[PDB]
Amino acid sequence: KNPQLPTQDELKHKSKPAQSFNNDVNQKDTRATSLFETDPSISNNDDSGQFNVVDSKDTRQFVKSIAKDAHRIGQDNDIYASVMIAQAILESDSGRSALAKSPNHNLFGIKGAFEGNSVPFNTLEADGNQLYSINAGFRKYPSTKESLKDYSDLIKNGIDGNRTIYKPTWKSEADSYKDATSHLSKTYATDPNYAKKLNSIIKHYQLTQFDDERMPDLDKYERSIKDYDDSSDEFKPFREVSDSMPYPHGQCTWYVYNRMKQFGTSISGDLGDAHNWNNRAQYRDYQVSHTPKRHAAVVFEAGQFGADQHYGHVAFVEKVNSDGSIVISESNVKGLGIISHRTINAAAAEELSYITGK
Ligand code: NA
Ligand code: NA
Repeated sequence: KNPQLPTQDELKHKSKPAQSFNNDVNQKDTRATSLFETDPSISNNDDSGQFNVVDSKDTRQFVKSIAKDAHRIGQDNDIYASVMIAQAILESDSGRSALAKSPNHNLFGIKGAFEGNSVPFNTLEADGNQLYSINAGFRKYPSTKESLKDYSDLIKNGIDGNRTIYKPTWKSEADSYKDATSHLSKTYATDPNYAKKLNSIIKHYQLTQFDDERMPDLDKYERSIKDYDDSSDEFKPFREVSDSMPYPHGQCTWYVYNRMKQFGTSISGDLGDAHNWNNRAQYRDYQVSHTPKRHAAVVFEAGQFGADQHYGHVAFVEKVNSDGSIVISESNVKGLGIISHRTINAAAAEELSYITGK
């Protein structure tokens, strides 16, 4: 009966992830968690692939806001500060989630209540590649001080009927941080890529530098972060541009809105679920046609070519090939919080709708 996972009552009322906000589903009850892209490096084998974090200045500053407290908490309570900081980054989307800022202050996505205080949120889950959402109560803290403390208490004390559920993440039980992240794989979240995501965060943000006895100087922290080789990629790397949130974080709709902004073009926040984008955009004075076009939003009608039967799908056109096929980028089709890409053949591409942003 692990409280961090979906309960029987939560699963009966499960929903498909919302792609748009309305009067019922809003920003105050929708989480934000870190997004990841597939590592462009050719892996040694079919199972050794990694994920790349979406690099960000918010993440760097979020690390500095808690690296000191995570370091001290780590040494005292036998916890990898790196794992703790990575989980904070992942679960709160580098501090940007409504669950992580005032007045909730829950940085680790811990469910339940704290000192009798709680806050309901829609939270994304996965059964392999089958994505769903559940509405659950999350611990509401007076500040981030009690959140960091409560995380350490969870790892050390565990749960009812399994007090040592997180004992294998303890520094004395796990030879390295990778042993610890692999045990969080099925005890903390349903996301089947949880460990690989944490490892990606730890590596890129050099979080092991906070695992040792003496903590380093935070003024030289940004100097240690090494960039990914992005010089031989075909397209501009993804980056979260805006602060505003017109669509639920990470969904296909949100991804296209943000990706379009990187190229200085916008699309409104009132287009609703993906399949309604083409007809609504057309009404709202956007150029919309069946001709494939570079950097346009590409819409799939409900149920079209495997797209979601109710919501359809929306993606961003990275390239229009000379043979008429298109290269698109999108989110949450390959897995939870995963940005992926593919090629749509010419005959299929000519049947989709392309929205030129303003
Ligand atoms: Na439509
Ligand atoms: Na499809």
